[PDB]
Amino acid sequence: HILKNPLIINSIIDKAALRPTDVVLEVGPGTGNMTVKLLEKAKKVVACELDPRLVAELHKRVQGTPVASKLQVLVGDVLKTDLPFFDTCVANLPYQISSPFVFKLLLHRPFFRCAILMFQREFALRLVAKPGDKLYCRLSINTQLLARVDHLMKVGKNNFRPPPKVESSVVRIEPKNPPPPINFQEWDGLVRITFVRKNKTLSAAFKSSAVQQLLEKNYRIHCSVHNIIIPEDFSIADKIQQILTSTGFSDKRARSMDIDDFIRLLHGFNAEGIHFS
Amino acid sequence: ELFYDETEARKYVRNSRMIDIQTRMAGRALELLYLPENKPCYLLDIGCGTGLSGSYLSDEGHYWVGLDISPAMLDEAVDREIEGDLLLGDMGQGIPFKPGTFDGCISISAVQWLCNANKKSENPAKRLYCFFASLFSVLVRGSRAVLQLYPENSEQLELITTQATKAGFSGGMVVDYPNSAKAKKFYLCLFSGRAWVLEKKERHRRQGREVRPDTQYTGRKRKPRF
Amino acid sequence: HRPGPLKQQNKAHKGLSRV
Amino acid sequence: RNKKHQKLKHQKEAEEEELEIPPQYQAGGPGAEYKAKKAKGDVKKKGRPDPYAYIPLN
RNA sequence: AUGAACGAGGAAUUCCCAGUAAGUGCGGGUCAUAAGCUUGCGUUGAUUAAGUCCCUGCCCUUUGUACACACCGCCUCGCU
RNA sequence: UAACAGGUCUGUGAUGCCCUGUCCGGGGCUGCACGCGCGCUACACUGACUGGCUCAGCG
RNA sequence: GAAACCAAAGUCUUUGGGUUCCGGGGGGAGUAUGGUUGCAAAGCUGAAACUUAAAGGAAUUGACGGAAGGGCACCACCAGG
Repeated sequence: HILKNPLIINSIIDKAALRPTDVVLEVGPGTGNMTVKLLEKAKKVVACELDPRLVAELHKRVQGTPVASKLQVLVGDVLKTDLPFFDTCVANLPYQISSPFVFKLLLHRPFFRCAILMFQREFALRLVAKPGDKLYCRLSINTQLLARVDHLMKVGKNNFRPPPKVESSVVRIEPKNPPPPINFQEWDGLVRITFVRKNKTLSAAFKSSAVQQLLEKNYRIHCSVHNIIIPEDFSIADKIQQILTSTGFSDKRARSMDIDDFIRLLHGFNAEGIHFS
Repeated sequence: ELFYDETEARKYVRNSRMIDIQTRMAGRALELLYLPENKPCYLLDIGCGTGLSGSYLSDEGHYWVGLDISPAMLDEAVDREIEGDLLLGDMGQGIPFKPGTFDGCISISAVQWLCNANKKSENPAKRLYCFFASLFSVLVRGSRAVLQLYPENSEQLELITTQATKAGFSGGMVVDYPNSAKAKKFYLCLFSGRAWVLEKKERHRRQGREVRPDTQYTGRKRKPRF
Repeated sequence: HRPGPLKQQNKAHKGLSRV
Repeated sequence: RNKKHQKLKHQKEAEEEELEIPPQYQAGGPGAEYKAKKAKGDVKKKGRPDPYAYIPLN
């Protein structure tokens, strides 16, 4: 899909809040409209493109311009490569790589100022989902934890070529700097356990044998480190059940929990020596 | 290659009309790729032969390398004292140059040759695809290639265009004097990127019933209606 | 053009107070 | 007789290109204003450049 | 009196299965004089094959299933 | 008797239509940069020169 | 019976054996709202404003660039001269 409308591109550039000294990381450069516009509007434009022929097209289009030296092209898959420093990110992203890449943008260091993202309507609405919405998912709670998100403007697909399947949308994202003091591996593991079945209660979510296996591993690690003598008649599931009733989340379901409830649950589980890693 | 022995090379240098016309499509081909003026570029000459197109390229200040398979073409090109360099080889096996090498490519009457299977090991489509992929390899990114031909039918055209669009080249072809016969040339230019009542009266006609004659006043507003 | 009988087309399933 | 031959071979080339197009989309991704009505030939036009015809590749 | 090119000829294809191709000469028509076209004639006399629809051209049978047309989906932005 | 899709012949319709060259002298009848096709000659040693010998047919 | 077809989908303008549920052009829309059941997922009930000239069922059909099966031909091919 190649974005061809100039005025929607201008709206993205304007509401991205560019500066003349900013470094811009661009994903999905397309045919070279917004690339050369960023080159006119930024100090350095880092365009990431896997296909070498698209790189050749972009390099030909920026050739002969005074802004040719300000463009740096990263050839390769953006998911595996190490992203350099940038002040502002802009991206025309495919659906298939949409979700982990955002997490990469959540885990990129050092912190940037802003990122403007093109998404599908399904992904964009799941991204900004409030608790109680049917589109609430792990992406919603994780991105509302680590960052602040705003759904900006609903984009028609006649601006692209070829026009995609579902409608298009624009998302403005910025990480919270400093981030909240929550271990993101721990948070993501706990949320991964709780969203195995989202309409099922946390008690029955923690009755699962795989959950018992992983928590047995982590509790054995904790007892090995801190020299805690495990009783023979110990039941990890009984422990989890009585802590979950001690917290008040036994009868609550995972689709109706906000960030604060998961924070309380993780605080209780970590205070009881249960870790998810 | 065995056409161009000493005899046919001596014929080729001794042909006023052929030299004049090769100069003409050499000039048109050099005009057709938009290389910048006052910038001496680096070009690949394909079907150089005696180097007539190469001589035209050297006349305009550009530097070029010729590629051919006939020894007598390259021998007579040396005998004509050309300025560029020559290489003895076939495009179908691949052009042996690094990526990012040639600022432009000019092929003169050398691309209709690979469209037929002459040996049992040979294959026209795969040889043409290898030729186009090697062109896409050795050309610098953002360059242009002009390829001159006289297609005898559209089978050669469809094979050449499929193998060109399958190797990553973008562009098209332009025909000089398409309606003419003596001046018609093919240049494949590639680069690395009231009606209602009328219908109702017809409906009543197909239903076979009597209808009024169809005249000027068929659909016409009589007067304003209040 | 009108497709023939050999062309596979499946039949659709139809499913204040007065004061 | 030869005029019809020219017309049919031009039509054959055009239809062969138009049938080349769909597999080119699947497996992968003309001088009408320059006609001379009085006789066969090619007459210059003032608004447009020297006669040509561009059919882009897909 | 002189011995130019001509060193077996790169990519359209022409004709052909027995006294045939090819080599080789000889007649008729056109003709106050050409030798160059077409018709035949005789002499020496070969290679491959008794096959095919791969291409071309022609004649059949079926079909409007395949592609295309058609179905449906997807189908420009920016202030007051 | 008959028949003229072969026709012929200075006759009849103010019959329908379209308009209001000979002899004489000389030159030229592919003159040639060429693309488009048929032919002849050879591109040598299974050959060229010279001399001798010995076989036809349609007309 | 509109026809596909039905021994019932018959005994029906020559219109009445008994009785139950249920439709009233296409959408809006199984939506909003209220009630009610459910641990939850959801289930049952269920509009209007407005908008439109159609929506839908059954069957018979010429031509149609083409497509496939065969056959023939040294003015087509294989091997050759």
